[PDB]
Amino acid sequence: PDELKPFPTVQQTIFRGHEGRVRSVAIDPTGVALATGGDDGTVRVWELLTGRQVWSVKLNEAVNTVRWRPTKDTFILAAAAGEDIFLMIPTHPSVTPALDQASRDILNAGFPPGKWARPGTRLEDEGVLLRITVRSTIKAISWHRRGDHFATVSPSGQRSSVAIHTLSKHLTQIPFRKLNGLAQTASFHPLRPLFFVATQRSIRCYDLQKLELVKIVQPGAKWISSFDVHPGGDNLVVGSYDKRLLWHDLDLSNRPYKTMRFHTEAIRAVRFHKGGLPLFADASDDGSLQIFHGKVPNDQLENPTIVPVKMLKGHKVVNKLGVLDIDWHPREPWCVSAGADGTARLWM
Amino acid sequence: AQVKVIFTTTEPDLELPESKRQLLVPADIRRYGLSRILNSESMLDTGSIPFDFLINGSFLRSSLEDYLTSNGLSLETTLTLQYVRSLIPPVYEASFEHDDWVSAVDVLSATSPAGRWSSAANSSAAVQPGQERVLSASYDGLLRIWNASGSVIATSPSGSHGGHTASIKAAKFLTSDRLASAGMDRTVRVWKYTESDHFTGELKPTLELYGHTGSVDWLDVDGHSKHILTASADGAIGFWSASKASAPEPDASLLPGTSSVSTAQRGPLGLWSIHTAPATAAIFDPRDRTVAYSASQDHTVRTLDLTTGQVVSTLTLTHPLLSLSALTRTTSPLLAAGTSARHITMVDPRATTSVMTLRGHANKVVSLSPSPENEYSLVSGSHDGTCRVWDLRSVRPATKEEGGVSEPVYVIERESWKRPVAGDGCKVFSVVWDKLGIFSGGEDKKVQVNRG
Ligand SMILES: [Cl-]
Ligand SMILES: [Cl-]
Repeated sequence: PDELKPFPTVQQTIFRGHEGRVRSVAIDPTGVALATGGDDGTVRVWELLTGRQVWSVKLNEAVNTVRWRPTKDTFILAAAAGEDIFLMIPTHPSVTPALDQASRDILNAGFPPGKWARPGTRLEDEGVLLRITVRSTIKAISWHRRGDHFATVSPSGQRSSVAIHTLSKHLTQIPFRKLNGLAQTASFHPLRPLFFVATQRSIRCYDLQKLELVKIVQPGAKWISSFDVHPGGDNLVVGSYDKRLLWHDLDLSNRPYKTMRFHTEAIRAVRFHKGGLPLFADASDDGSLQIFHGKVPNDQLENPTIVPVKMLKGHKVVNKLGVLDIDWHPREPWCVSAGADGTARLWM
Repeated sequence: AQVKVIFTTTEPDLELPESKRQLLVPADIRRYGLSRILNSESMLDTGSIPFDFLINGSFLRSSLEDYLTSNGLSLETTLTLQYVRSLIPPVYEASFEHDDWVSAVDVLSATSPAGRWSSAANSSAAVQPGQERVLSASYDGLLRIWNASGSVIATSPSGSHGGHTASIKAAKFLTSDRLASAGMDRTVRVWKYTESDHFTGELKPTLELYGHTGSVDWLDVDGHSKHILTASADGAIGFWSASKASAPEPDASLLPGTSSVSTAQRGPLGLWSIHTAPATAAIFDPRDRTVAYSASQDHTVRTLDLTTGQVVSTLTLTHPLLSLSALTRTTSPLLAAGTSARHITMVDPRATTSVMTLRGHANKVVSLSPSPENEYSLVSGSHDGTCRVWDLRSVRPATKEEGGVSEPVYVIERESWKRPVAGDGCKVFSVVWDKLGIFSGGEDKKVQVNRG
């Protein structure tokens, strides 16, 4: 292209040793490490470039999501396994006695919609300092930018489905209880203190200030698989089992600005590239990730520009399923995908 | 139908003073004929030397007037022909089998840096043509001293016994007596190495150096002025003393607080965070020992004065840099930068435009090393499971993406295994080029030896 560039093109690295599909991938806040939750029930931490596995732990029965505490002050990893949330401190070169102590004092500070307890004996020996139990199995986990608040979504959870957790008081609460249907997943706003909750039909947006609805947006899909919010906050992107991907401009309208079908199979994951670059990718049940370039001029008066830059293949479709997750490197334009191969793959 | 020709050369010890003058038969004339002409008693009086030829920066693989025919160039005009010593192909010879991934490889030889350092002033032994050693660092957490014949003389101490507490990312020979390594334990360890009459050695750690918070991914040494510098994932470059004699006291908040025996724990005599992203490479300047070059993922190569903490220059490239190496070539060097973008950028730190780009690697270039003989040449090694040999005298104008470009002269594959997608199983972590030559360790758990 003329200038679009970077974009991921080829797969430079493969992460192996997960038996069974890899459910999730999360890149370190400082971008030197990769986290992968397994269907084997193991959380693994890897050196990003080499593909070396520097750490693993068996929580146990599958790990659905892994997310880092989005602060470089900590190095704290969060996992969702069955009904428990595990806050842990991976053994890493990046973890010194100082940083270890710091994160330990972040987790230990603050010593039932959720039940906070020490996982006990063997688990705390391996660096897992916390377990939070809710009453229905947890699909999604999201962090707030400052890293004190984190939300967990449990689709079958009836109305305790969307839960917001404060790490300070060890406080689980279930606000704005009130929805139109089953909650798939949730997200915090990048700038303002807002909150997004995606159901199967629609994506509702609440203000944590007044604890009530601000704006409801309709993607126009039969079932929402997932979504993600732009760093600017003014735009987001939705994706579905309807094979279609929808760009939503929240300034211009509450129904999608653009619709794209690049896939013959369901889209299981969608992620913007946080931290400055006009890249976003979506993952499909065919082994392909589709990489788009898109740009918000953040002075408004003009519409965002969307073009697909790539289709990344090489994930093997294994037992009916394709790529289950994506995550972006913080600075560099590298992405990492979690497929049903039992592998994670690095793309540059 | 004859054609006149003029030889030119960058080779230091081979030149025809007036005799650049010749008229030649261009009939079935190729590399061969011309090479046997240069070797003739009338010209270089070498007589055995394989040569290759570059017209305007391009190898001649074809017949000379088929060359001037294709380009449409007239018959009678003269073709100025650069001639270079043709690289003797480094085919496969030996393999040293490890238990885990090989992170680092270095060679102790008479012409190797540590050999030249140990030869002078002694306090060490100048290595004999018989006795060469090959150091290998592994993700085991184990250093290994190897025979030239490929046997293990000695292995570094275990675990609790004072060895590394994690994987070893990098290692080098500072002298035949002393060697240095670094790893995921954030420590830089300095080792004393002695060898028995019968062949078994001992590696006793002399020094544990804690300056870093992060993995130490790169290590470079100077055996003369007894100094180490390290590139770490914290975005910092450490500068260290390998002697217990002069070392600063460690921070003590970086210390572990196993414990079989105690070796002196010391800090860096300098540490500098000059990088936004993890620092991938740190090297001494080939000539001035007080100047260093840093490479990082922040796209920067930084010229760094070791005297002060100062950074005297900064050079920004288009992609994150995973490796760096200096070639002599002029009292300042020419840097080579291995990239995440699969290229190798040739960079002049002197007072930014790139001289040329080395293209054709399929993955991240994690290691580099200059040729021991003709130094317009260099070897690279990369996560695609290959080591590629380049000649900088070979150059072509860029096409779709810009300048000037050099394609590889030779390609060294992994004999352990089509070439597997990405780096699967084959990744090359480290390459060193000696006159024993081209030792390459990596993910396939072996050190491969290639020479002619
Ligand atoms: Cl495969
Ligand atoms: Cl190739």
